[PDB]
Amino acid sequence: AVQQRRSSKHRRDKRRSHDALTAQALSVCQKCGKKKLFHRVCSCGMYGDLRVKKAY
Amino acid sequence: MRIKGGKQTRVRRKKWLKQASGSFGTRHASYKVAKQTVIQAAKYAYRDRRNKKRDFRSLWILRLNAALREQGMTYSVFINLLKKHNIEINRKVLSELAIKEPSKFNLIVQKVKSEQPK
Amino acid sequence: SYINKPGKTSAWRVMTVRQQVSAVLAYGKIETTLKKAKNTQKRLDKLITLAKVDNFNNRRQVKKWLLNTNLFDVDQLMDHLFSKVAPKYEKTPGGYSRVLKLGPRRGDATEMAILQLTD
Amino acid sequence: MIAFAKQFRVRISPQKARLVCQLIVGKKTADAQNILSNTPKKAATLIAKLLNSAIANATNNHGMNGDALYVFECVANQGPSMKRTIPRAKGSSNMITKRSSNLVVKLSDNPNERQELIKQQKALVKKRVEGQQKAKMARQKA
RNA sequence: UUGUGGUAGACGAGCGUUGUAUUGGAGUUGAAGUCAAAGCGUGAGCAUUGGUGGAUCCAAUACAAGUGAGAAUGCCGGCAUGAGUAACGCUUGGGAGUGAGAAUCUCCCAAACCGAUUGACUAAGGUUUCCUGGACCAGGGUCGUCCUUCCAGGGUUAGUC
RNA sequence: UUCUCGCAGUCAGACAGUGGGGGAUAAGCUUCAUUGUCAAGAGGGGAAGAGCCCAGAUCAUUAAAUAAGGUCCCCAAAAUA
RNA sequence: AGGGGUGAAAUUCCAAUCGAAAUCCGUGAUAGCUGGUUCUCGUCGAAAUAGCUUUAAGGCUAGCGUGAGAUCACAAAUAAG
RNA sequence: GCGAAACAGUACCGUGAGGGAAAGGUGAAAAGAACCCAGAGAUGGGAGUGAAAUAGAUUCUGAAACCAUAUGCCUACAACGUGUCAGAGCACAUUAAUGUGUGAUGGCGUGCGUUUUGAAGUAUGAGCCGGCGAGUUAUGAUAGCAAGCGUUAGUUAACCA
RNA sequence: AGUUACUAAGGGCUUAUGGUGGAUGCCUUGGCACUAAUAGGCGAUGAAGGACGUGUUAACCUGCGAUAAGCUUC
Ligand SMILES: [Mg+2]
Ligand SMILES: [Mg+2]
Ligand SMILES: [Mg+2]
Ligand SMILES: [Mg+2]
Ligand SMILES: [Mg+2]
Ligand SMILES: [Mg+2]
Ligand SMILES: [Mg+2]
Ligand SMILES: [Mg+2]
Ligand SMILES: [Mg+2]
Ligand SMILES: [Mg+2]
Ligand SMILES: [Mg+2]
Ligand SMILES: [Mg+2]
Ligand SMILES: [Mg+2]
Ligand SMILES: [Mg+2]
Ligand SMILES: [Mg+2]
Ligand SMILES: [Mg+2]
Ligand SMILES: [Mg+2]
Ligand SMILES: [Mg+2]
Ligand SMILES: [Mg+2]
Ligand SMILES: [Mg+2]
Ligand SMILES: [Mg+2]
Ligand SMILES: [Mg+2]
Ligand SMILES: [Mg+2]
Ligand SMILES: [Mg+2]
Ligand SMILES: [Mg+2]
Ligand SMILES: [Mg+2]
Ligand SMILES: [Mg+2]
Ligand SMILES: [Mg+2]
Ligand SMILES: [Mg+2]
Ligand SMILES: [Mg+2]
Ligand SMILES: [Mg+2]
Ligand SMILES: [Mg+2]
Ligand SMILES: [Mg+2]
Ligand SMILES: [Mg+2]
Ligand SMILES: [Mg+2]
Ligand SMILES: [Mg+2]
Ligand SMILES: [Mg+2]
Ligand SMILES: [Mg+2]
Ligand SMILES: [Mg+2]
Ligand SMILES: [Mg+2]
Ligand SMILES: [Mg+2]
Ligand SMILES: [Mg+2]
Ligand SMILES: [Mg+2]
Ligand SMILES: [Mg+2]
Ligand SMILES: [Mg+2]
Ligand SMILES: [Mg+2]
Ligand SMILES: [Mg+2]
Ligand SMILES: [Mg+2]
Ligand SMILES: [Mg+2]
Ligand SMILES: [Mg+2]
Ligand SMILES: [Mg+2]
Ligand SMILES: [Mg+2]
Ligand SMILES: [Mg+2]
Ligand SMILES: [Mg+2]
Ligand SMILES: [Mg+2]
Ligand SMILES: [Mg+2]
Ligand SMILES: [Mg+2]
Ligand SMILES: [Mg+2]
Ligand SMILES: [Mg+2]
Ligand SMILES: [Mg+2]
Ligand SMILES: [Mg+2]
Ligand SMILES: [Mg+2]
Ligand SMILES: [Mg+2]
Ligand SMILES: [Mg+2]
Ligand SMILES: [Mg+2]
Ligand SMILES: [Mg+2]
Ligand SMILES: [Mg+2]
Ligand SMILES: [Mg+2]
Ligand SMILES: [Zn+2]
Repeated sequence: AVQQRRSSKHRRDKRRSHDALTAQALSVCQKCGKKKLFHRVCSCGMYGDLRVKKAY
Repeated sequence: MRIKGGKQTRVRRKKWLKQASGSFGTRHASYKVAKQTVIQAAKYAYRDRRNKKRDFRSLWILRLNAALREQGMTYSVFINLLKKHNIEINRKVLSELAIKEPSKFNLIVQKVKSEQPK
Repeated sequence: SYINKPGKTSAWRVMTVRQQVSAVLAYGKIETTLKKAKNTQKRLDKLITLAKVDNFNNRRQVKKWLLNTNLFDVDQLMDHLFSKVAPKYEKTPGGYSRVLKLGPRRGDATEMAILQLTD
Repeated sequence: MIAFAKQFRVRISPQKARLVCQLIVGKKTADAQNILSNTPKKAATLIAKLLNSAIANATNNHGMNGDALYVFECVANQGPSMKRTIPRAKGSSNMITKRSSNLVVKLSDNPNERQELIKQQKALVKKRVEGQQKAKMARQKA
């Protein structure tokens, strides 16, 4: 099955109206200050007060 | 002598495009759809000039008919009285009087009501 | 559609768990996908609690899970588990391992996870 | 006062880049960098480089404060495409169009920067009308 | 005064493009082109101003035409729609390292398939695809620091095959 | 609308009324004669309709009188007996 | 080796093509058959009928259109007898 | 315009005979951007040369379709060939014109060519944009219009200068 | 109880700008058709057309032929 009529440039944007992106929640590390996405280990391997991995 | 087309097609095409300004999407972008819409719009404009002449008469008749029913007289008899009294006034100006000059419109109805025809 | 790939069979899943648990017992940290770490954690905890008595029956039970690694063999991993790792968790009521989430991979955007032995 | 940075023939498609560019328009400098550094998209480590270069040449070349910069407009214009032949079934063939995007990021220090652009457009229109009036005066003079 | 709907069709009057011949005129103080604007005509059409542009062009009277594009499942080039959709064409986990960036590159340990074969020697064909170092324009259906891709250098030794 | 000369296009028609043939006094059937419309003709009535009725659009006017048709509301316009 | 070959025979095969390969040439073959044919305004404006036709989707002549000229009444139309 | 303005009978297609493309323009002069900043680098932003760098090697001019950004207006009870005639409110000010941009709402409204008795067509042709694309030439005949020469008229063809 | 605005996920119109694209305009070491002359052939003393090789010079093109990007004479 294929479109018997061409879809205009307006129906295309109406369908894409729901294709927008969402900003992931971010927080501040408590030992170095750089922003990291929430509930994940920072770049220093320091999650909370626990040294997870060696520094980058 | 190889005559080459340029600025001839584009000018006459852009005229049609300019006329079809304010249309929905491709109806103002592409020359072909723009040309069809302008021709159709010209037909509509022609037909609605005639239809405007008739529709505004109908609206004046409606307003005049209403203005008379408040006083107990009907449109069908008001025009007859107007003719017998020789008074010649457009329904447009008569409706304009009944909306703008209630006292003078009431004066015309009073004379046509009872005064001797001619 | 035919000639499809074998797939994530049950045997493949058991072997995957075996390899990760052997490595996490050998080194002490594993950087894997989150959904694979959340499945290896169960087997890791089960192995550690069963290796708390150190009888020959428990060695036979563990040997059905351990695999050869670079830092230890299948026989020296046994000595490391029963003499170094497991005796440390002698009165801990479960939860010897922790899984924490790292960032998404550059080529997959899948959520990584580090599985470690919780001291 | 707009500072800007450009990148021609970026491998990312404009469709998949506008989705990321709309996440930073109107945002402050530090917050825009923070948002773009933790988004799992391919067109995030390329807009980040362009944004950083734009900040550098705004606070070094054009002499801007640096604590008032906001992303004025970040867009991904359509770039030149590349045509390849994908071999189909039963002897047929199709055309693969590798799409490229021309990325441009622009930041300003004044939060009323649109007004000046409208002002320049108005000035151009006024000069046209002024020329017409002077020509009319000359026509009547003769 | 009588008229002026109109297809096939007949007749008459004009517009526009390119060039040539005679006259005159404009142009780096900005020509053609090209875009925009709230102009002029009964119609083909014609001006004014401003931006861009950088060297030719305009008016009149005649003459000669490859002289007028909306349609030919018309030809060529570009760009949409379908749609970020179908598809990405039989093979896993981890440790260490390089690197600006690693599921994809190097090493190691396993793991899974082939094992009258995915093993080894050659004929035919292919014609440098072979080895080393470097690179990541393009190609690799993803990625790539890597490649049978690209660059530079090198490589094939017969009295008995 | 006769005569002479130049240039054509047309040779698939349709429906309505009237008089008939074929059909079954069936066909939005088929074949004729005649009056009209459409073809090549918009407008008003028929709710919507190529052919039925009123008529023939040079352009503009938010002027007036009318044809067929109609006057509770949609939708302009009526009352008496 | 092609108005030829081969065929334990099916119109099989003869470079993904075979009621007779592929390519170039005569060649811009022919087509009463489809499709297309490009600026404007003004005046006028049809026919889908008759005869002939190896003719019926075509053609010729007549009929109907248009341009020019002639015929003024004895020509042609509209009413009455 | 020769298929071929460039290294064209090339690239490429086919076993072969054979078939057969596209692609030109920086600036007067490379004076082709030293140097600084971000970046791994290409590159970009400054600086510099230049009359011009929005002439930067992507190199004369740069149209439309197409893709994005924004001032102003409208749009989430609404039956839509998307326009037309009326019409509030909103926002501006012009080729000064009973001005321009949008259009809450009311009346009316089934595209363009083709071929048909008859097409909104459940017949047909076009996805959109731009370029190209179809009544000619040579030799004769007839007719209309006009000019030259004329009542023993009129006019030359080949050829020669 | 009654009449009421702000919403714009998105879209529409006008105008302005940016990007892909190479239409239009100007030009050309290139083609086409001819005019006036010249000439109408080369080859066993090795032809036309090719292969290979030749640099102080990467490849390609052109020139040349072991006398090889040139040798002698006027
Ligand atoms: Mg849009
Ligand atoms: Mg969607
Ligand atoms: Mg054209
Ligand atoms: Mg099994
Ligand atoms: Mg194949
Ligand atoms: Mg496509
Ligand atoms: Mg007429
Ligand atoms: Mg001229
Ligand atoms: Mg100009
Ligand atoms: Mg032509
Ligand atoms: Mg397509
Ligand atoms: Mg798409
Ligand atoms: Mg779908
Ligand atoms: Mg799906
Ligand atoms: Mg899928
Ligand atoms: Mg595969
Ligand atoms: Mg796999
Ligand atoms: Mg096996
Ligand atoms: Mg083998
Ligand atoms: Mg090779
Ligand atoms: Mg190698
Ligand atoms: Mg290498
Ligand atoms: Mg790739
Ligand atoms: Mg030997
Ligand atoms: Mg008949
Ligand atoms: Mg008949
Ligand atoms: Mg009948
Ligand atoms: Mg009968
Ligand atoms: Mg009958
Ligand atoms: Mg019938
Ligand atoms: Mg017809
Ligand atoms: Mg009618
Ligand atoms: Mg009706
Ligand atoms: Mg008339
Ligand atoms: Mg009346
Ligand atoms: Mg009546
Ligand atoms: Mg009423
Ligand atoms: Mg024969
Ligand atoms: Mg048979
Ligand atoms: Mg075969
Ligand atoms: Mg032909
Ligand atoms: Mg024939
Ligand atoms: Mg007439
Ligand atoms: Mg008739
Ligand atoms: Mg008849
Ligand atoms: Mg026939
Ligand atoms: Mg005839
Ligand atoms: Mg070949
Ligand atoms: Mg620059
Ligand atoms: Mg370009
Ligand atoms: Mg340019
Ligand atoms: Mg609403
Ligand atoms: Mg409701
Ligand atoms: Mg309805
Ligand atoms: Mg409506
Ligand atoms: Mg409306
Ligand atoms: Mg409608
Ligand atoms: Mg036409
Ligand atoms: Mg038909
Ligand atoms: Mg039919
Ligand atoms: Mg329909
Ligand atoms: Mg059909
Ligand atoms: Mg047909
Ligand atoms: Mg179609
Ligand atoms: Mg076209
Ligand atoms: Mg003559
Ligand atoms: Mg939005
Ligand atoms: Mg919008
Ligand atoms: Zn940290």
